[PDB]
Formats: sequence, structure tokens, C-alpha cells
Amino acid sequence: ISQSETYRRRRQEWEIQRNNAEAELKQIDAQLKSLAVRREAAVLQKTS
Amino acid sequence: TQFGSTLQNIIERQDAEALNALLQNQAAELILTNLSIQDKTIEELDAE
Repeated sequence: ISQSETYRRRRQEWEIQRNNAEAELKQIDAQLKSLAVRREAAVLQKTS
Repeated sequence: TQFGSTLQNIIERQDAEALNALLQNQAAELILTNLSIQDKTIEELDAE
């Protein structure tokens, strides 16, 4: 029985970390747009 | 000679008003792109 639970608890942990990964790469993904906005901005700067 | 110095003064001052007009126009043009820049940086803050 105890063996079983270990796997379950481990699974739970994996689930935890998986979310941390997804959220992380959502965060990072969003950052890309932010940087891209600054790109557009500095682009316009050169035009000036 | 008197008409001379008056005419000369008039020309030099004509050119000065020209230079002034040029300045106000080209500066009024630069503020446009600077304005668009500000809007893109606030867009960046929203991305953030």
C-alpha cells in the first residue's frame, strides 16, 4: 500500500513542477511581446 | 548708400524670419514621432 502512495505523491509533485514549467514559459512568452514592443519603439526612434 | 544699409538690414532680417519659420515647422514635425514613441512605450508597460 505504502509503495503505491509514494508513486502517487511523486505524481502529484510532477504535476506541480509541470505547472511551474508551463507558467514559466507563459511568463517568458509574454516577455517576448514586451520586448517586441520595445523593438517597435526603438525602430521608430531611428526613424526620428 | 542709405537705401543700401536699409535694404541690407531688410534682407538679413528676412532670412532670419525664414530660419525661424523653418525651425518651428521641423520641430513641430519631430514632436509627432516622439508622441507615437510615448504611446508605444506605454504599450510596452501594458505588455509588462
